[PDB]
Amino acid sequence: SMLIDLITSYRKTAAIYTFVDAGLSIHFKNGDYVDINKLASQYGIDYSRLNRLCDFLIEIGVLVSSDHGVALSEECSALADPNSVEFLTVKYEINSEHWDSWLMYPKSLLENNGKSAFEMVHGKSFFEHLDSNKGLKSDFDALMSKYTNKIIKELLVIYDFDKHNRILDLGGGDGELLIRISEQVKGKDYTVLDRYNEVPISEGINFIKGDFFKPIPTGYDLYILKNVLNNWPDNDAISILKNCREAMDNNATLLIITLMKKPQSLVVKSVDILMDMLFSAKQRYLSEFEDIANQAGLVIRHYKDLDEIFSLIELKVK
Amino acid sequence: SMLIDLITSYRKTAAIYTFVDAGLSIHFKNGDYVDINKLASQYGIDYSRLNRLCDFLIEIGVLVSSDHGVALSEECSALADPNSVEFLTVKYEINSEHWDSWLMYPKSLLENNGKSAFEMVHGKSFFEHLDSNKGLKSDFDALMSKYTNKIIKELLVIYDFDKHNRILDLGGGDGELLIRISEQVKGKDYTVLDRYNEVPISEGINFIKGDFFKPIPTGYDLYILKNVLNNWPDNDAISILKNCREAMDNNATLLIITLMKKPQSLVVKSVDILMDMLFSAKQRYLSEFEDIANQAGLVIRHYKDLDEIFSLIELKVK
Ligand SMILES: Nc1ncnc2c1ncn2[C@@H]1O[C@H](CSCC[C@H](N)C(=O)O)[C@@H](O)[C@H]1O
Ligand SMILES: Nc1ncnc2c1ncn2[C@@H]1O[C@H](CSCC[C@H](N)C(=O)O)[C@@H](O)[C@H]1O
Repeated sequence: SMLIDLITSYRKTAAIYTFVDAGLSIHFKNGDYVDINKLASQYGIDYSRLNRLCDFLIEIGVLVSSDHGVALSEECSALADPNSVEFLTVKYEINSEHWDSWLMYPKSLLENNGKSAFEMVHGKSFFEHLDSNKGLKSDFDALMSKYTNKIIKELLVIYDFDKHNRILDLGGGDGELLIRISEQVKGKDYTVLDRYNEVPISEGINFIKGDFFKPIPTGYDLYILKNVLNNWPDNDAISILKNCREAMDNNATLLIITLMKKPQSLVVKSVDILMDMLFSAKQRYLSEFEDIANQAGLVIRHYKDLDEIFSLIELKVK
Repeated sequence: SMLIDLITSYRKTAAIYTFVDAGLSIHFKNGDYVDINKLASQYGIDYSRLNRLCDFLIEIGVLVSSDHGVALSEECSALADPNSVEFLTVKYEINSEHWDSWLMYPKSLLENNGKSAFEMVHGKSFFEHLDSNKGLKSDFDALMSKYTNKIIKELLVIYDFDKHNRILDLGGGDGELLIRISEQVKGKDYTVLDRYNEVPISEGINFIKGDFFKPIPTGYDLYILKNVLNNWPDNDAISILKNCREAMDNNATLLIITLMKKPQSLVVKSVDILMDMLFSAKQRYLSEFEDIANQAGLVIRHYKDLDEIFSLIELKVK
């Protein structure tokens, strides 16, 4: 009874989604028990329908039942606060943008053309779409901020940023990485390069409106590519790394912060197929990072894991 | 952890769907191993794109890896044969029809109107849409054939069908229920009533083009409603039962075979949400079946669970 459960497990995602999307989850903070009848009235939902949804959520262990009402389980508490990796994943991923594409994914395999499953559906690139769909961009940036904040602590321990002067984050969106590093390391020129509609404003953090497919600005002694190359096939990844080498002098260092694919890595493997669907891209093994680095004329000096799924790679021009 | 795994678990569904939809799963019969680079070459898929998909399928436990290729695990062997409950569930459920409806479900809750989440997406009713998409109706009927075959053995043991001469199955798709009884109980007039484009063909089985919302044909001593009523709200459900009672005489019997609304079953709980999403309908307690049957002018004589999920109801006229 494993296979049928794997196939129908999507309904649990969908049930969690409707509970978040209808704005009900916000009422379940501090494991507080809430009355289904009063919740139905607040949002003008048929109690009968809302009680049946809650019964399904009880069976999948999301909600717990009492004579006081229903509350979120200890394991599913994070549905309460909007700024959790769980809540923001529901907002970012559970929508037509991904689910229309997942349905088109089997066609993108059979029709081997330059179009990703997403491109076939939307008729644009994923990042071209985010320019239009503003709500999804803010959700994307919010989810990416959480994955940045898991890393800052071990990143600041493992790598020495204090030795550098000028730092450039290639594709750093809202400069969360650099904002968080600037918090624990002062006396540094922090700059973020990314394709912006409106350039983000800060103090101490510089924001360039550029493109890493065009020659990258010189002067920087530290370049960073955090969760970028996994959005680009080998030929496009090489293009980005070639421009990095050209922009780098002898002493300059390139930091790759990525989800490292390992023979045992479910979390990284599920995201691998997601990157294929969206960008026709992938997560890469250590050997695959060297392959694209060697073709760009860069050499791997250091590689170390930051946590269970994230890793760091130091590349220098040699 | 629980919550995030539940949210992202839909990617496992999508992975299995893609593996089936593209038509690869057929090459894994009798749990026999297979080369990826070979598979990729046959259908014209980029080795990388498919090998990465198969890498993820190994992690979730659907495939097993080895030096000489990949195979379907013992637990996921059912993906191989086309007529399996798991395969037919993938073909039927994992498509735009359900997935777009799931994404609309939280809108249908807030918009407290008669229109189901399906109607809000498709504009038509579920069965109105199936009369246009012939391929989905074939997949739907094929899946309902499997859920019939689970019940036959115990249904024949629990109900004596040899005491009946003329038998009408109201909404019996391809008459699997009557085909499977016609094998075990012989010399009977087996007629199946349902909305059809092309009338199904089977030895010793008649097939009427009919609507149970219109007057039902008299002169049958057994009428059957298997997995019909739970597709209809109370008012539509009572109309069907009213037509049944009016069609029945004093000696006639009505069988209802249905998923009873059980308090503890996760399988039954998820299907209830599915009935709301597709039909604006619900599963009913034994007391709620009495209510609608009472209003229709029918009495309950026999109720019995055929297994953990399905149950039978004998109704008579008075
Ligand atoms: N051609 C291009 N030039 C520059 N940045 C680009 C780009 N195409 C995509 N990007 C940016 O690449 C980023 C990928 S997501 C990574 C964001 C950030 N480094 C983090 O890890 O949190 C996005 O911010 C996107 O805007
Ligand atoms: N108005 C209507 N009149 C008659 N049959 C209808 C109908 N609307 C739907 N149906 C039929 O009702 C069935 C519900 S699904 C159940 C099929 C079958 N009893 C089984 O268990 O295998 C479908 O076959 C559908 O075609």
